Amino acid sequence: KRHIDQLKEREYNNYSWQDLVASGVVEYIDTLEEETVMLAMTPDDLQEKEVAYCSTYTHCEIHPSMILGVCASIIPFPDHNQSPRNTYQSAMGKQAMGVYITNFHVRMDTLAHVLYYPQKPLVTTRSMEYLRFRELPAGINSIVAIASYTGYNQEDSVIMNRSAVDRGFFRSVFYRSYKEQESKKGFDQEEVFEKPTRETCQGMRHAIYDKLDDDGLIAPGVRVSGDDVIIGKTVTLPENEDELESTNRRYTKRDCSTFLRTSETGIVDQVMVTLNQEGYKFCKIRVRSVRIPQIGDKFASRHGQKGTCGIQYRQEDMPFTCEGITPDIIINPHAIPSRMTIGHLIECLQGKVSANKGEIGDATPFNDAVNVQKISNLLSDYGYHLRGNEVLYNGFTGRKITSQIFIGPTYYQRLKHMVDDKIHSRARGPIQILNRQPMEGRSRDGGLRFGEMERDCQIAHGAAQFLRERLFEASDPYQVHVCNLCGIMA
Amino acid sequence: MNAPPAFESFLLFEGEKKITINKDTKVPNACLFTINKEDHTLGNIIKSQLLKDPQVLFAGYKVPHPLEHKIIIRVQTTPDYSPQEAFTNAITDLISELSLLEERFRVAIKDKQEGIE
Amino acid sequence: LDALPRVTCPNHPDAILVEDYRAGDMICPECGLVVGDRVIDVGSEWRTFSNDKATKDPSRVGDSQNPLLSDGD
Amino acid sequence: MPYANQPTVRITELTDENVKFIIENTDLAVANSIRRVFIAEVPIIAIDWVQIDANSSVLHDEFIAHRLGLIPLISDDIVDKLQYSRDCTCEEFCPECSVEFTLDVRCNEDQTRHVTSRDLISNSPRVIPVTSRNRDNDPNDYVEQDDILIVKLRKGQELRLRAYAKKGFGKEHAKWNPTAGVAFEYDPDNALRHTVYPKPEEWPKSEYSELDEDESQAPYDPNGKPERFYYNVESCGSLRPETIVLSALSGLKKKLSDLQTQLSHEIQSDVLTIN
Amino acid sequence: QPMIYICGECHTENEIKSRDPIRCRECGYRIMYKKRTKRLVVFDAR
Amino acid sequence: FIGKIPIMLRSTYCLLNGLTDRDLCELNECPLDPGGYFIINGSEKVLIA
Amino acid sequence: MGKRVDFSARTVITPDPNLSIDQVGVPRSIAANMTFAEIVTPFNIDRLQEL
Amino acid sequence: VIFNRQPTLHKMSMMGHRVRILPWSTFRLNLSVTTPYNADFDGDEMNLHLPQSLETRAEIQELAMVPRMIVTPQSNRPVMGIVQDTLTAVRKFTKRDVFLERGEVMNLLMFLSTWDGKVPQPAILKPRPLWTGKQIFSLIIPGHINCIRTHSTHPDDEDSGPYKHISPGDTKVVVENGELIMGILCKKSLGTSAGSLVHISYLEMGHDITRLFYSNIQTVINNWLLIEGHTIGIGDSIADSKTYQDIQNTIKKAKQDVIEVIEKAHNNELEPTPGNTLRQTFENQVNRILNDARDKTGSSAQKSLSEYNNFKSMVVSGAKGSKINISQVIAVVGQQNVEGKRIPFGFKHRTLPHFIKDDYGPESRGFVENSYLAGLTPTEFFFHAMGGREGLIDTAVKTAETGY
Amino acid sequence: MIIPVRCFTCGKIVGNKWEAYLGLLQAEYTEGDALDALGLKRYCCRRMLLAHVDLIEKLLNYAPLEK
Amino acid sequence: RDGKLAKPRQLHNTLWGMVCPAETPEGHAVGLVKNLALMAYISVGSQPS
RNA sequence: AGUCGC
Ligand SMILES: [Mg+2]
Ligand SMILES: [Mg+2]
Ligand SMILES: [Zn+2]
Ligand SMILES: [Zn+2]
Repeated sequence: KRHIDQLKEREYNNYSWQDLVASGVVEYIDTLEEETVMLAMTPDDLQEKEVAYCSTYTHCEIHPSMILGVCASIIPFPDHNQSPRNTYQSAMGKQAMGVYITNFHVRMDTLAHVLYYPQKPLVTTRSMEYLRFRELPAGINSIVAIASYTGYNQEDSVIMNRSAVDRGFFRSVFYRSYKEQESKKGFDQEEVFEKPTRETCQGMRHAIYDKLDDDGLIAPGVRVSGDDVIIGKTVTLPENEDELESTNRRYTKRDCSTFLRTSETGIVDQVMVTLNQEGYKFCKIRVRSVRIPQIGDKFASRHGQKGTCGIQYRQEDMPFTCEGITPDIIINPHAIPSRMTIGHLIECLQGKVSANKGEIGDATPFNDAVNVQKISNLLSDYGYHLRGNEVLYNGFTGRKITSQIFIGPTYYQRLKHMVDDKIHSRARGPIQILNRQPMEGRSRDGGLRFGEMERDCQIAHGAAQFLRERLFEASDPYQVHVCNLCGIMA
Repeated sequence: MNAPPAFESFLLFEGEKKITINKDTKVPNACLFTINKEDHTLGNIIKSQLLKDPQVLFAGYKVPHPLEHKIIIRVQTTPDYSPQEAFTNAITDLISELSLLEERFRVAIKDKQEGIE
Repeated sequence: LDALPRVTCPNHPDAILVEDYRAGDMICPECGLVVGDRVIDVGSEWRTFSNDKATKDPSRVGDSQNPLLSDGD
Repeated sequence: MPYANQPTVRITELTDENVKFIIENTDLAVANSIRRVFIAEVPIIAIDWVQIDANSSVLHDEFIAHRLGLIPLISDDIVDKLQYSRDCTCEEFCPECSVEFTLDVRCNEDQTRHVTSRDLISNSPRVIPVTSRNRDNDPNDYVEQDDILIVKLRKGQELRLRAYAKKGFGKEHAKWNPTAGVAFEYDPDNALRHTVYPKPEEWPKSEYSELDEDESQAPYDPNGKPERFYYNVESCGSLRPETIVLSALSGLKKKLSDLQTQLSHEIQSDVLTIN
Repeated sequence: QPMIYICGECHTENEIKSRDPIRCRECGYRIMYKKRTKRLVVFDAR
Repeated sequence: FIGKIPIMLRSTYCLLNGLTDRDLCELNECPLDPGGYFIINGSEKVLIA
Repeated sequence: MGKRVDFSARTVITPDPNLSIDQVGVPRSIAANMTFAEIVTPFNIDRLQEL
Repeated sequence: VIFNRQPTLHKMSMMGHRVRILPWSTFRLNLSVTTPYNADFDGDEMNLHLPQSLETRAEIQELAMVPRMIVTPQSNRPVMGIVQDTLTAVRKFTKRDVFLERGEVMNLLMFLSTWDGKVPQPAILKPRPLWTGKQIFSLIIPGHINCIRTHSTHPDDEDSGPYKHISPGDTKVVVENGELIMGILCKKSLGTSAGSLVHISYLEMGHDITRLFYSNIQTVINNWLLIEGHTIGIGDSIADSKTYQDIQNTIKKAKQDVIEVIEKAHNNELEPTPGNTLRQTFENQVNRILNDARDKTGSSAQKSLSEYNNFKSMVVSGAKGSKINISQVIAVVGQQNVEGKRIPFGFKHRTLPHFIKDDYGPESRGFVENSYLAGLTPTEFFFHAMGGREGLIDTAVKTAETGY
Repeated sequence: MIIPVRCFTCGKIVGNKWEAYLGLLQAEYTEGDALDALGLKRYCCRRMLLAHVDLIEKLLNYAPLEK
Repeated sequence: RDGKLAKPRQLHNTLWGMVCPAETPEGHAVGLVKNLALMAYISVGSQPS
C-alpha cells in the first residue's frame, strides 16, 4: 500500500507507472510465457488460501474485467448476458452516433451524424472512465417499460413517446461534404468554376441552376434539396475543331457540374474554397441536415437489443404512473426470455437506484457486491416496489393495467443506419450500356435484382407470365431479325 | 420524407365533414357514426355516456387505424327509441355534467383560498 | 433517319430537348411525347460497382492509360 | 337527464406552481378524458417562426431555433384575445394573431457570455414575456430566475434574430404542453382489484391508501365501481395551474358543443334519410 | 459579386470577385470560408 | 534531400507531440483525439496490425 | 437468368397489427413514384379523366 | 403487388399483397406473416414488385396471394399461425378464470369483423353480468370449425392422469359446432402444428374466411391485452431461499461425486466400458454426472415457479424461448463445450493459466455453476464466450453451404 | 452539448436549474441533496440534470467563434 | 476468405487478456478480425546483443 | 477493394 500512497502523490509528484515497474512489483508477460505461470485471479483468493487449492502462485491479475477489448467495456454487467449477446453489442456500440470529437465543427469529414443532447450513461463500468466516454457520450438515458401495450412493438420494434422526440429527444444533425476540383487537366480543354447558362453551354439538365452564385458555387444558409445543383463547374472542350462557326449556341463548353444525389434535403452549412495539393482552385461544401427519430429508425440498448421504432405515440397515450412519468421507449417483453439478456434488466434496477439516489452506478462485471439482491434492497428503501415494477395506468381509457410493468432508466443508442437513407424505388430509370438492363445501385438510381433464387421460386409458383414479365418485359426487351435459311441473326 | 404535417392531425379537410351516419343491415335498428379528425379523448367519453343510458342495447367505438384520425361508434337501441336521439342526448347530458363541474370548480376555488388568480 | 442534331419532334420543329435523367426519358418542353433511347451519360453507367468489390476493380473492362499526353495509347 | 351523475369537486392544496385536487361521483372516462385535455387541448403561446439574421455562435442554426422554441411564455393574459394563424384574415402573421420577439447579442468582453431568455424581448406589450422576473419582484427570491439558457458565447461571436410566437395546443407539438407533470390516481387501496398484486405485501401503500392505515392491505369489494379520482396538475409556469384546468373544461365544452352542432347540421342541412 | 470570403484567421474580407489567386491579403492563409447569403431563411421551431 | 515520409499523427515526430491542452485547442485539433494514424491526401489512413 | 428489374422498391419493415394478413402498408413516396399502366374504357374514362 | 425478401429459401418467402397507403417511410406488414418470410423488424429490409398487366395481376391474385399461401405443401401443415405477443395474450385470455363486464365485451365485439351483431348471453347472469374468456373467443371461430385434443402443453399430465376419470383437469381443448367448449389455447392449438385450429379453418371453410379469421383473432386478442398488460422484470427471475439452497446443495452433491470419479481414476480402480478407452469412459462418466446434475436442478427450478410469473407464461404459452432458458436464468448455466467435448487444454495440459495443470474437475474444464442472474465468474465468463463463438461461427459456415 | 430546456420524459422546464446546480456542487457535494434543493423530485427530471455533460465549455476554447 | 470453415475463427484459450473475447465481426469475417484487449500491449522489438 | 447491413 505504500506504493499506492506514491500513486496518490502523483497529483503533484513525478512518481509514475514506470516507477511502479521499477519497483519490480509488476511484470510483463507474453502469451508463450503465460503458459508457465501460476496465476491467481484476485488478491482475495491468494489471501484466504491455506489448503483451499494451491500456494505456488507467481503472478496476479491487476483486474479480471481487463480481459475485455475497447467496445466490450461499454456494455455494463456483460457477465449477466448470454455470450453472443455481448458480441452483437460490440458491433452496434461501434455503430451508434453521438459526438465523435470535439473539434468537429471545422472538420470536413465526408459524412457525419452528431447527436443533440448526448448524456453520460447512468450505469457505468469503471473502464469507461479510461475511454473518455464521459467526455464524448454516444446516446441517451431513456425511461423504459417492457410492456406489450399496443402490439405495435412485437418482434423487435419499439413504441416511442412522440412528445419526447419533440421536446428534442435523440435529435441529430447530419453532415455531408461534397468536394470538387478545377483541373487544368487537358491539352486545351479547361475547367472553370462558374455559373452556367442555357445560352452558352452543353448539358443543362432540367434541374435548377438558379441557386448557384455568380462565383459558380452556392452560399451558406440557402436551403437546398433533391434536384439542386450546388457547384457550377464547366468544361470548355470542343474548342472549335468542327470547322466553321459551330456557334449556333451552347457550343463553347459542356456541363458537368456537381449536384445533389445523396442528401435529398438540407441547408448549406459551409462553403469552403482553397487550393489543394495539386495547386488547382479547389472546393469543399458542407450540408447540415436534421434527422428526427421516426418509424423506421433503428436503436439499441447496450446489451445487444436492436429494434426498429415501430410507431410513435403522443405523451397523452403512453401509459403513465403515479406522478405520470410516461416511458420514452417500450421494448417488447417477448424480446428478453429467448435471448436471455438478463443484464439489461439489472441495468434498469441499477439505473433506477442511481438516478433516484443521485449517484452514478457501478456495473463493472467482476465484484463481490452480490449486486442483484442489494440493488433491490436499496430501491425499496427509496419507496418503489423493491424489485422494480410499477403500477402503470392505461393511457387511452385511463384504466389501470391488470398487472405491473417494469420501468426505469437505460442508456439507448440511435444507430447510424436510418430509414430515410435506405428507401428506394425505381420506375424506368437509366440503362447501363454493356447490358441495356437497369442500373445497380441507388447511386445511379437503379432497380433490384430478381435473382437466380427468386426466379426458382416463381417456377414453384407456376406463374410463368409473371416470370416472363420480370426476366424480360419489365427490364430489357429487344426485337431482332434473324434469317430463316440460316439461324444467324446477321 | 413522408411524414404528414402535424397540424393535419386535427384540422378538418376542406372536402370532408365532421360526422357521417350509415345504417347497419346485419341487425334491425342500429347505426354507425363516423367521427373524423377525433381521437380517444372524444371517442372514449361518448362511449361511457351512452352506456349509462338504459335504453341503449350496445355501444362501442373503435379507432380503425392508429395513423388515421377517425373513430367509429356503433350504437344499437330498442325499436321504441331512435339511436340518433340517444347520441344527441348523450352529448347534451355530458355537456351538462361538465358545465356543472366547471361551476363547482370555480366556486370551490372561490372558497376561502388566496392567490387564486 | 440521318437528320438529328438532337432534333426529332414530329409535330413541331424542336426548340430544345431536355433530359429527365431519373425517369430515363428525353422530353420536349412545349408539348409532351418522349423520343427516348435513354443514356444518361454512359460514363456514369459503367459505375455498376457498389456492393461488389471495386478498388481492385473486377468491373475494369476498360483502362484509360492517359492518352492525351501521347499520340495514342 | 334522469341518469346524469353530478360530479363534485374538492381542492386539497394549491400553490402558484401546482394544483392538487380530488374529483368525486364521476366516471373514469370523464376523469380520463379531462386528463388528456390538460395535456393536449389547453391552448398556449410558444415561438413558431424564427428568422435568423446572423449566427456566429458555436452552434448550428436550427439548434438555436429549437431550444428557443421551447422557451415558456407567460400566457396569464388571455390567449383568447389572440387568434390562430389560419382563421385570422391577414396575410401571414400580424399583431392580432402573433407576438413579436427580438434577440440581438454579442460577446465583446474577454469573458464568456451566457445568453438567456431575459435577452429575448417582447415587441408586444408586457402581457406576454418570457418567464423571467417580468412580474417577480418576488420576496421569495432565488438569486437567479434566469428562466432559461439559450446558448453560450465567447468574444467576437454574435447572434441576431427575430421570432413570432403563436397560439397552438399540445396536440400539434410538445412545446405547447401547458403541463410540467399531470398525476392521476384512483382507488388507491386496489379495492376494485383492477391490478393484481402477486405477494401483495411487497408493495408500498400510496399517500391516499391511508384509509386502511392498517397493514391488513387491500380489502376487496366486488360490488364497487370507480370513484374519487386524485389529481395533481403541475404547471411549467407558462400558465397559472388554476387557469389551465378552467380553460381545459371550456375547450372541451367548446369541442363537444361543436360536435353537437355538426351532428345537428347532419339533419338540419341536407336532411338525413335514415328513415 | 462573391466579393466576401472571410479569411482563414484574420477574418477580413477577401474582395476576390474575380479570377485572381485566392490568397488572403495581409493574412497568409489561403483557406477561404464563404460568407452567408443576405437571403432570409425561416425555421419553424418544431 | 532524398524524399518525403508520412508522419504518424501525434507521435514524437508530429508537431502535436509536446503541446498541452491549450496549444492543441488553439491549433484546432481535439485534445481527445487519439492520433496514431497517417494523413494521406486529406484522408485518415490507419494501419492494421 | 437473374437481371435487375424496373418497378421495384425497398425499405425497412415495421409491424402493424391493425393490418389484414394479405395487406401491406406502403409509404406515399413509393406510391407516387411507382406507376401502373391502366387501359381506358368507354365507362371508367370519366374517372381516369379526373386522375 | 408481390413482396418478398432474400434469401428466398422457399415459395412462401414470396407472396402477393394488396397495398394500403400510410404515412412515414417503411413497409408495414401484418404481424402474422412475419414467420414465413422469417423476418423481424429488428431492421430487416423487404422488396416489393408491382406487376404491370392484367394477365400478371390475375396470375398473382389467383396463384400467389397470401391467404392462398397458408397451408404449405412443404410439410402439409400451416405455414403461419399466431405468433409472438398475441400468442401469449391468447393463452392468458382463454384461461377459465377470465371474466368481462358488459363494457369490455362490447368493446371487443366492436373490434371483431364478421360479428353477426348479436351479443351472446354472458355465462354468468347473476349476481352481475359476466362473460367468460372462452366464450368471447367462440365468436371468432368460423361457422363450425371443430378440433379436439391438442392440449399437449406442460399442463395436466404426461398422459395417465387425465384417464383417472376426466377430472377435466382444465387443459384439454375441446371445440364443437365452432364454439369453444373448454381449455386454454396455445402453440399446440393455434401454432403451425399439423393438427391445429388454423389448419382446420383452412381445410374446412375455405381460404378467404380463414384469412379474415387470422385478422379477426389477432385484433380482438390484442385489445384485451391492452387492459390486461404483459411484462418481465427481475421479479420473474427470482425464486426463493429454499429453492436456492437446494440448488447449491445439489451442485455440491454433483461436484463431490465428480471428485469421487477422479479419485477412482487416479487410484486406477476404474475399468473401461466395452468398446471404448479409459479416457473416453472417464469422460463419458463425468459428462453423464454434470448433465444429470443440470437437468435435476433445472427440473427443481421449473417446480418453484409461481403461477403468476411472466417468465413462465411466455414459455408455457409457447411464445418465445424454452424450458431450458428458464433453467439457465434461474438455476445454473450449465456445461460449456466446443465441437461436443469439454473445453480443450489450449495451454500445456490446462485450460487457463488460472488453474493447476491436470484439473479435470468440472470448473477448470468447462462447467459454469452460476446462473445468468448471479453473474458468471471471470473464468466462467470466458469459457462461456468460447461456447457462444461456436454458435456464431456455425451460423456463417452453415449459411454458405446450404446455399450451395 | 448544452442542457436541453424541458426534460424529455415529462415536460418540466429544467435548463434554468443548471447554473444553480454547479454552484451547489462547489458547496454541498451531496448530489442527491443538491438535486433535491433545486426541486427535481421525480427521477426523469433528475436523470436529465444528473446525466448531462456540459460539452459547450470545451467547445468555447476553439479560437474562431466566427467561422 | 469466402468458403472455408476453420479453427482459426473460434476464440482460442490463449486469448485470455490478450485479445478481447467478444469483439469480432458478425459477418463472414467473424473471428478472423479480432480486437486487442484493454491491458494488452505489444512489444516494439530490441537487439538481442 | 475493403468496410458494412440482414
Ligand atoms: Mg427483429
Ligand atoms: Mg434488422
Ligand atoms: Zn404589417
Ligand atoms: Zn413422449
